[PDB]
Amino acid sequence: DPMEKFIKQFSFIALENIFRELPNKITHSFNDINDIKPPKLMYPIFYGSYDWHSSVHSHWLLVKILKDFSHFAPKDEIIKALDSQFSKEKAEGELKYLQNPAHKGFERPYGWGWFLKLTLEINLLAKENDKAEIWAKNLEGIADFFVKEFKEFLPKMDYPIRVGTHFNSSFALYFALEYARFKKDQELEYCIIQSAKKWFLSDKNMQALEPCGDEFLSPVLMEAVLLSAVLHKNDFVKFFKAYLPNLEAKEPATLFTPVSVSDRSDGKIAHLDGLNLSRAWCFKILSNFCDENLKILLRNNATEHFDKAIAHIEDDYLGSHWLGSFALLALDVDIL
Amino acid sequence: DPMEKFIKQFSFIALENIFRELPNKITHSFNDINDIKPPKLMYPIFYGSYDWHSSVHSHWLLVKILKDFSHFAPKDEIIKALDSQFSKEKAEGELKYLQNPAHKGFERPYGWGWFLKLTLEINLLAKENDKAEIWAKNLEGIADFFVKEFKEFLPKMDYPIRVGTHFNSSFALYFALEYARFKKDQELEYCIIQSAKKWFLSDKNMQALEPCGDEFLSPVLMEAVLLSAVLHKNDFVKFFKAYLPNLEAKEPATLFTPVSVSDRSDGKIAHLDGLNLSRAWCFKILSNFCDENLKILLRNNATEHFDKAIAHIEDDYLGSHWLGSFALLALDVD
Repeated sequence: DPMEKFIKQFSFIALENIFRELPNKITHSFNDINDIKPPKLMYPIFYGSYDWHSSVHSHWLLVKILKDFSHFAPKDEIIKALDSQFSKEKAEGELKYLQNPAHKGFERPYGWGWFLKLTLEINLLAKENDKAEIWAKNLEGIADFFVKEFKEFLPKMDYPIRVGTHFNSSFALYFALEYARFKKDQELEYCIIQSAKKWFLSDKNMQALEPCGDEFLSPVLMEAVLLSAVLHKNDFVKFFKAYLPNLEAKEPATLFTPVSVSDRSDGKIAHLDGLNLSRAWCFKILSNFCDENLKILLRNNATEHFDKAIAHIEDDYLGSHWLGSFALLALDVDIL
Repeated sequence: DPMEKFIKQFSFIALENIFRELPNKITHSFNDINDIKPPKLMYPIFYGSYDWHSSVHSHWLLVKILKDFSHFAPKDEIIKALDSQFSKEKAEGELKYLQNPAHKGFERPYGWGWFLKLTLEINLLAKENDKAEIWAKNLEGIADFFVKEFKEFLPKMDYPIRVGTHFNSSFALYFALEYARFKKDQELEYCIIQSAKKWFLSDKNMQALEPCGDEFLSPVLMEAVLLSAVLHKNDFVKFFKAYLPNLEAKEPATLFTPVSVSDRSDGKIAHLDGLNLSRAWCFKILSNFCDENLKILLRNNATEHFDKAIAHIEDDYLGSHWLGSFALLALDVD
């Protein structure tokens, strides 16, 4: 019921996003001078919502709403919109961009993880709805591509990427692990788990020099959330106690202080609204592995962070083209 | 003579870079569907060298070589190349892109700092050579733009950016500080110093979770180098002792282990060659503020890092379009 206002708002934002062409930002590599075209031509599906990765998870937001909150949503409009987007022809256009060797490394790893999350959501919806089964088949090729790219790249990673931006390794791998397990892709699952262990198992008593001025993710929290899915419960509970040993004393203080957002009209600083949302998302996930006191403390901390940001997700397009997805992630965490 | 092979190599690479159109990578925002053009049209000067910021510091590399290593370099060819590049018409084209409100935030802050480093270098060369004074005049408007952008943005930064990629705050501000001081821009100098103090002065006993897979800069070392120019010597020496208090025991071990580069054909992993080069650069600078033992230790460590990377700067364009600048930076530290 509190979700009703949210679902309506998230529906409006995401439906506007996926078709809104301008303004836009491309991060595009090429070895042919003719390979410089409008996003609508380069990305037949994901040309809107300011950039490719934001468009992908704007689509995820609509699929998640359709699966679990359809009674609060303009379901028929959403279905019409996703039908015209997820055609075979448009999906082949995206895959043709992805498979071009001149575009190697495109959207790694944020777009990769988010697309696997979108594919996961469509496949879960397809158990419940016949229209989603066509979408899942039409987007299968792109998801297989990213699965292959993860398998090729992860063995090359001697080091992780820790920064709380879209390059964050833990965020992408968290979604990729959920997808791997749903598909029963044992090789992808093992690759993620071993990579996570290699990078992170010796981490303890984290300093947490965060936030940095352009982050929408917490390095220490996103890492912990990935390890909460990689490790077994009791090992993670043990690891987490050594990871951030003074949480019950609200230390480090930065994790219990919602971040300041000095200028929402600057694209980089506007990420800090997302950080307050994603902190709440991560704090809620981690709360399920804590003792009674720390569990309530982290959930109260999450609410404080969520409340600092939720009212600003529609202040301008630099925020509205993506914040709704993280607001839903934070709201959707099953608390136990 | 030890510099001769290096300078020739850096000259060949940079001269190739500034004119080489393809391959290329644009990070481009727009609010008009027609504002999507080839780099040669969007960036009349800095269209080559894979991307805008790498082209800028490839130009710096050529100006630095012309100023201080001209007897080892193809001096006349470099002068001819920079003459056709640094025209008023082409410079106005770059500024027109920069001033377009649809391009707000472009190249912040890596391109900003490198362009000020390039302008500084040209202004120093202009004291020795008359053609460089025309270049300095032609690029002055762009330099004033980035100075103004720094002054507008720095007060909005409640937090720094620490990551060892081109978003690193300390790297850009280090060069911007050198420019501010040469130009005697007291306001820009004050802005940089106040921000650095605000973000970093309470940092101590750093954990140094480095490297990360795509970094060409060390977060802990680049911050320290910035503070070495922001703080007074004796304050910095005290600050540095608390910042990384176990350096004389070679701790944290990561800083005394040159990083591994698993795949030089991947654009992100290839940054790790630059990390070994930039670590050497930072270690050499910081060694001037240490006691005898730590000073020698950091210089030996610097040499080891440099030697691990120097042979790979021409392995492929993913490296050669930028690595030469960091190799010269490391070689150039007095």
